[PDB]
Amino acid sequence: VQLVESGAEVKKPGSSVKVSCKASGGTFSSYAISWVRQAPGQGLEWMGGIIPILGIANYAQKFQGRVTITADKSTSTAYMELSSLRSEDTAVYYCARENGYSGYGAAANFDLWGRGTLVTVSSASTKGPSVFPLAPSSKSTSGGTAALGCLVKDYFPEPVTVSWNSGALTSGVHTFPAVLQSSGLYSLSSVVTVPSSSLGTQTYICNVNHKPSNTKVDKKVEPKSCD
Amino acid sequence: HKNNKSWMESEFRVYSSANNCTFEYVSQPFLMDLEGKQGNFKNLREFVF
Amino acid sequence: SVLTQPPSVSGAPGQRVTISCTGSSSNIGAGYDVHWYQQLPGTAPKLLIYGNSNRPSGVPDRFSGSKSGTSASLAITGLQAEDEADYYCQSYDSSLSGSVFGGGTKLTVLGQPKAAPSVTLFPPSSEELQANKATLVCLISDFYPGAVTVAWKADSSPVKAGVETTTPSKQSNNKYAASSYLSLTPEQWKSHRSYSCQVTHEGSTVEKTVAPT
Repeated sequence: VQLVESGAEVKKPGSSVKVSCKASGGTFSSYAISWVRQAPGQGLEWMGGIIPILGIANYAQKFQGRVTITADKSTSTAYMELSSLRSEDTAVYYCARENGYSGYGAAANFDLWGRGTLVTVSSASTKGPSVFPLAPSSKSTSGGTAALGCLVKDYFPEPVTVSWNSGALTSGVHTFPAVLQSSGLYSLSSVVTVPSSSLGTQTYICNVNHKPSNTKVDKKVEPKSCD
Repeated sequence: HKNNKSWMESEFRVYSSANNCTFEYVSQPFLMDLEGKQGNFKNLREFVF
Repeated sequence: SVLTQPPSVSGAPGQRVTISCTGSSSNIGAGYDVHWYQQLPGTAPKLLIYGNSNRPSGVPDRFSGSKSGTSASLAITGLQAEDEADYYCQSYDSSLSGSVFGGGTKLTVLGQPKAAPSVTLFPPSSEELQANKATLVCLISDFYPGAVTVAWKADSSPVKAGVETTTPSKQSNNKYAASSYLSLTPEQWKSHRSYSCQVTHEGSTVEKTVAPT
């Protein structure tokens, strides 16, 4: 079978995060379900494994009593709840499965895995994004091609898509990635090269869409008059 | 290093890999000087294997 | 933690590449079976081999696992175009009361040829100055590979504050592109004479300057 999880999610430093693990079909209330995490920079840790048919929690000695995993046999869905998030909790969790066997070793193996729920937490929480246009000058344009675009600043959280004329301009468009700031914020850019003959006849506009914040602010661009 | 006025060992090229072993022993710690000069010698060390 | 792994290993496309996994005498040497996984950067890891004696469905037979005493070994034959991932050790530890993973090895010699970069310096516009901030951007594009050292200067001293470098992504024409921001305030943006971003790429230093007045 296949186990599907939720998408991206951001939280607060000291809040309660609630994710789930969905199962497609059956073969879920007969085998143990664990949770394996993975963080960039270190190895893979293991919090604990939960058996759904009888309901016994089996955690490890390295993790204290701060996370609880509850499962349900009516809809075959396991829930994960964690509180008091820290700065080193920016990782991704996976919904694994245990398939025991016989032998001299008898080690827990993970044959079935999940999709992955990227849970990040930091400061500089969600606020209103600021869009700043960019105009080419007479000194920076020596040929028949000019570069211009829009700059997105003071936005949170990821991800944010950038469209040009509602998806009508596909040639020469590039989306730059984000970067961590000292205050814990991201910033990206986008620039398209267009010929200089179409600057005074066809207008350009950046459509900034943000689905977790429900802010859709469009801004037009105008060339400079002095340079 | 340019910013640090000290000789540090960075190129650790003694072997490539190792598959399986049994013997592993750590001796007592010993401090060493990494700065090399062109003067006369001041000590003498003898080793018998 | 209790399981260590080499940080990197070199190999050739067509010879045998072996890896070694060392731990303690209570998790791997006690008698427990080992499990090897593959961590591809962009998808979920799957099962490769369990118990070092059976073969799951969907895995090629080129992977060979063995347990020689207290250490486990993984040997492969032939390097294809999908071995750009990490290999880990998973073994049941009794002192930790659970399963613990290893360090992880990266399998990748290189594959990044050189090229000639091209930078573009763009000054902030008029609408950005009233926001009590100044974001001086410096776009680099059409270069290979994506390893550029970004430096800033104000014609009298290098700027060691507010410097940021993003990672480059692959374009449609097998090129890379990145951008560098500089957080300043509009109070001191007009006081200095000019601003510039200096970068290097295999000794090639391209310099571009702008003037606010």
